[PDB]
Amino acid sequence: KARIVEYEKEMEKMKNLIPFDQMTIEDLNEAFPETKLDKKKYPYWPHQPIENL
Amino acid sequence: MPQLNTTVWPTMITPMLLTLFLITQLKMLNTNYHLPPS
Amino acid sequence: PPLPEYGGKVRYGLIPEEFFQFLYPKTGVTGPYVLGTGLILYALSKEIYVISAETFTALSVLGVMVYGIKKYGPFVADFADKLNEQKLAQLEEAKQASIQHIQNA
Amino acid sequence: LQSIIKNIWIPMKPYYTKVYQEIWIGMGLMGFIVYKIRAAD
Amino acid sequence: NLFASFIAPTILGLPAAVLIILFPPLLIPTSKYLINNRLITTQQWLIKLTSKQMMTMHNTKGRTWSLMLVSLIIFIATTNLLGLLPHSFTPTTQLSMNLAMAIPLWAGTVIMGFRSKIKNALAHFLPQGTPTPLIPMLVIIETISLLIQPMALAVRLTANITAGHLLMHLIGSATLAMSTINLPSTLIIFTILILLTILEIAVALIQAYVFTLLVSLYLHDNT
Amino acid sequence: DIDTAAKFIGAGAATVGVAGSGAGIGTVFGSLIIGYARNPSLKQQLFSYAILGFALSEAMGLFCLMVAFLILFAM
Amino acid sequence: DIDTAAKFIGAGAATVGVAGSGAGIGTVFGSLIIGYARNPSLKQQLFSYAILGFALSEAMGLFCLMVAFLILFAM
Amino acid sequence: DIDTAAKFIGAGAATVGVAGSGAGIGTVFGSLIIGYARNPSLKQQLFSYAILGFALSEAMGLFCLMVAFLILFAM
Amino acid sequence: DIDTAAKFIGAGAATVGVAGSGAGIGTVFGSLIIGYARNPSLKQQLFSYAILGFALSEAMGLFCLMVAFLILFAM
Amino acid sequence: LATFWYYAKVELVPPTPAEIPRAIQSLKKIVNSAQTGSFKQLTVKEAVLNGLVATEVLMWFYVGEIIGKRGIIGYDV
Amino acid sequence: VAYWRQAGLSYIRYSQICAKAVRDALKTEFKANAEKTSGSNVKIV
Amino acid sequence: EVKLGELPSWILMRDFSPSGIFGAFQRGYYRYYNKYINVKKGSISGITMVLACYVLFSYSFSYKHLKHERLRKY
Ligand SMILES: COc1nc2ccc(Br)cc2cc1[C@@H](c1ccccc1)[C@@](O)(CCN(C)C)c1cccc2ccccc12
Repeated sequence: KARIVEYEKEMEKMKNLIPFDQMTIEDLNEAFPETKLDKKKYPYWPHQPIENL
Repeated sequence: MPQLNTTVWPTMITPMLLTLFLITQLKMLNTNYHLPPS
Repeated sequence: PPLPEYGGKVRYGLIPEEFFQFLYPKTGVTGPYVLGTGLILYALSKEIYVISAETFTALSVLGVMVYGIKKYGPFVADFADKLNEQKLAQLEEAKQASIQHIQNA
Repeated sequence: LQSIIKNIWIPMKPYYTKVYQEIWIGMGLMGFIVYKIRAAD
Repeated sequence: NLFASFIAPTILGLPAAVLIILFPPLLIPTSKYLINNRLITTQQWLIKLTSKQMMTMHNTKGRTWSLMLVSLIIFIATTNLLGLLPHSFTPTTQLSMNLAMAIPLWAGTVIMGFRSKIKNALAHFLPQGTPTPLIPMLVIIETISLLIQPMALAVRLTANITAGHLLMHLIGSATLAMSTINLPSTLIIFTILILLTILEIAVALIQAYVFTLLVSLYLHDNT
Repeated sequence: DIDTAAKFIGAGAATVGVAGSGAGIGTVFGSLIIGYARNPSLKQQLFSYAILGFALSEAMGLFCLMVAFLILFAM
Repeated sequence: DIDTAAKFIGAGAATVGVAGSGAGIGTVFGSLIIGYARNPSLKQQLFSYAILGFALSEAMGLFCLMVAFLILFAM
Repeated sequence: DIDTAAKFIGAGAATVGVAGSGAGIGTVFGSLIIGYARNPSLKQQLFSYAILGFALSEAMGLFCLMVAFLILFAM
Repeated sequence: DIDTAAKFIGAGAATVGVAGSGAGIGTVFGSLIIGYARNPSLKQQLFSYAILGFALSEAMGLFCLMVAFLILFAM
Repeated sequence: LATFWYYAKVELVPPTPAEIPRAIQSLKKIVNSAQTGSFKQLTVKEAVLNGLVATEVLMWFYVGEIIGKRGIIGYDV
Repeated sequence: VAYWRQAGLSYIRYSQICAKAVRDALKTEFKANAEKTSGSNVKIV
Repeated sequence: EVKLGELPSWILMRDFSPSGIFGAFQRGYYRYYNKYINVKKGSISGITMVLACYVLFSYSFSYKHLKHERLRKY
C-alpha cells in the first residue's frame, strides 16, 4: 500500500506536466531525470559523447 | 596593400579576442542538447 | 510563456508594415511608395549614392539572396517545424509510455 | 559589477583555467610578434 | 583607390571596426526553452551537425576543445558571410585578425604536444616505415613546415577573401564600363558576376570549414 | 623607372603559379566524377572531400597572387 | 617608355596562368568519359559535376586575367 | 638602382614553383576520393595518408615561397 | 652592377625546378592511397615504395635548390 | 500594370481650384502656430509625420529638377 | 553499385530477367525446347 | 515613452549613464527580438531587416571613399 500510494502520487505528477511548449530544459530535468546531462562525468561542452549528440 | 598599415592592428586584435573567446563561446554554452528520454 | 505565432508582417523584407499604416491616413495608399522613388532618384542624382563598381556587386548579392529565399525558403520554413513537431512528439510519446511503466507497476 | 563573475566568468571558468591554459601561452607568443612587427615599422 | 574596401573603417573619427567585429554573435540568439522559434531551431541544428563533424574524429582530450573549434567555425563563417553585403568591411581580409586567430590556436596546439606527450610528438617528424640513410634531410621538412603552418592558415584565409572581393569588385567595374556600350554584352558580364557571387558564397563557408579543420587536424596530431 | 617597371614583370611572373592550382581543381572535381560513379551511395562523403581538396589546392594558387600583389602594390 | 613596355612583358606572362585551366578542363571532361562508361545510368548526375568542375576552372583562370588587367590598365 | 629591380624579377620567378604544389595537393585529394569510394571502410587510414601527402607537397611549394622572400628581403 | 642583379633572376628562376618535386610527391603519396585502398595487407611494403619515390622525386627538387644556392653564394 | 494606374487616377492627378481656398486655410493654420507657438502642441507621433510628408513633397521638386535638364545622374554638362 | 542494387533488387533477380530476355529472343525452333529445360516449378509454403 | 510625448525636456529626462543607455539598447533589442524573431512560424524578414540596417552602416563610413569616384562635378 505504501509502494502504491507513492506511485499514484507519482503518476499524477507526470499526468499534470506543463504543456511542453512552456517547458524549460531545467524543467525537463526534474520531470524526466533521464534527460539531465552528466555535468560530472563530462565537464566540458557539449557535456555528452559527440556520437550520442 | 592596406593590410600592412600596422598602426590599426590593435584595433583588430582586441575586439576579435573579445568575440572569438568570450562572446561567441558564451552563446554556445547556452546551446544545450538534452539526452532523449525512455 | 508561449511564443506568439506570427511576426511583424514585413513587406519586401525591408520595410515593416507599421510604416505603411503610419503614413496611409494622410497620404493614401501610394504615399510611402512614391517616397521611395522620391528618395532613390534624389540620392543618385545629387551623388548621395554614387554609382560605383559596388553597385553591380550589390545587385548580384541581392539577386542571389532574393532568389535563394524564394527557392529555398519554403523548404527551410517547414524543415524548422518538422524538427519541432518531431521533438515534440518524441516527448509526448515517451511521456505516455512513462505512465504504462508506472500504471502497470 | 556583479554577474560579470556569474554570467561572464563562472561559465568560462573550466575553460579559461584548464583547457585554454596553453592557448594563452600561445597568445603571448602572438603579442610578441605583433609588437615586434609594429616595432620594425 | 582599389583596396579601399580593406582600409580600417572610421566614422566621425571613431574606429567603427569594433562594432563590426562584435556583431556576428548578435545573429545567434539563445534560449533556455525546449521548443523555440525557427531561427534557434535551425541554428541549434547546424551547431549539432557541425560539432558532430569536426569533433567526432577526436579522443577524449581532443573533445575538450569542442567549444573552441565550434565557436570558431561559427565566427569565421559569419564574418565571411557578412562580408558579401555591399560596401561591407569584412575583418577576415585583415592579416592582423587572421594572424591572431591562427597563432594562438596553433601555438596552443603544439605546446600541448611539447609540454605533454612530447615523446610521441617526436614520432610524427619521422614517419613509421622510414629507412634511415636520408633522415638528416627529412628533419628539415617536418620542422620548417611546422614553423610555417601558423602562417599558412592566416594567409590561406586572408588571400582567399581578399582576392574573392577584389575579383567581384573588378568584374563589377567591368559591367559598369560596358553599361554605356553594347548592352547584350553587359548581361553576359553580369551573369558572370552572378556565378561569381554564388562561388564567393560557397568559398565564404568553405574557407571557414577548412580553417577550423586544419586547426582540428593539428589538434588531433597533438592529443 | 626601372624599379617600377620591374614590378610589372615580377607581378606578371608571380601569378603564373595559378596554373598549378588551376590544374589540381580539375583532378579533384574529376576524381569526384570517377569516385561517384563507383559508389553513388557515398555522394555526400565524397563531396565532403572534393571540398577539402578544392580549398587546399586553390589556396596554393593564391599564395602566388599574394606575391603578385605584395610586389605590384606594397613593394 | 620602359614603364609602358614592361607591361606587355608582365601582362603576357600573366595570361599563362590560364594554361592550368586548360589542363583542369581536360581532366574534368576526361573523367566524365571514364565515370560515364562505368555507370551510364548517372549521365545527368555526372554531367552536372563536370559543369561544376569546369566552372571552377574559369574561377582560377580569372584570377590571372585580373593581374593581367591591373598590370596592363590599372597599373 | 638595378640591384633592387632584379629582386622583383628574381622573386617573381621563385614564387611560381608553388604551381607544383597546386597540382600535387590535387592529386593527393583526387586519390583520397577515388581510393575511398573503392574501400570506404578505411576512411581513417586513407585520410591519414592524404594529410601526409598534403603536408609533404605543400612543404615543397613553401620552399619556393621562402626563397621568394629570402631574396626579396634578406639578400 | 649587372652581375649582382642577374644573379638574382638566375637563382630566382632556377628554383622553379621545385615545381616538379611538388607534383611528384603529390602523385607518389596520391597513388599510395590508391595502392593501399586495394591491397591494405601490404601497408609495410607500399609505404616503403612511397618513401623511395618521395626521396627520389624530392632529390630532383634539391638539385635545383642546390643550383640556386650555387649561382648566388658559391660563385 | 493597371493597379498602379487604378490608384494614380485619384491622387496622382492635378488638383482642383476649389481646394486652393482650404489649402491656404491650412497654410494660415500652421502660420498661426508660428506666431503664438502652437508648434509646442505637437507630439512626436505626428510631428515626424508632417516632416516626412514635407520631405515627400520636397522630392517632387527634385524629380522635377531632373526633368528640367533631361538628365538623371547630376548635370549632363 | 548499379541502379537496380540501389532499387532493392539482387543479382538473382537481375539474372532472372536477363536470361528471360535471351529466351524471349530465341527463335521458335529453339524457344519451346529452351523454356522447359529452364522453367520453374518449385513453390513456397 | 516617446511616440506619445511632446517636450524637449524628455531629451534630458533620460538616464544618460554608462548603464543607462545600455538598458536602452538591451530593451531596444528585446523589443525587436520578441517581435520578428521570437515567434513560432517567424519569417526570414527578421534577419533581412538587420542586414539592410547593416549595409546602411557599412555604407555610411564608406562614403568618404566613394565620393572620390563621382562621375560628375556640377
Ligand atoms: C565564357 O567564358 C567564361 N566562362 C566562365 C565560366 C564560369 C565562370 Br565563374 C566565369 C567564366 C568566365 C568566362 C569569360 C568571361 C566572359 C565575359 C566576362 C567575364 C569573363 C572569360 O573569363 C573566360 C575565362 N577563361 C578564358 C580564363 C573571359 C575573360 C576575359 C575576356 C574574355 C574574352 C572572351 C571570352 C572570354 C573571356
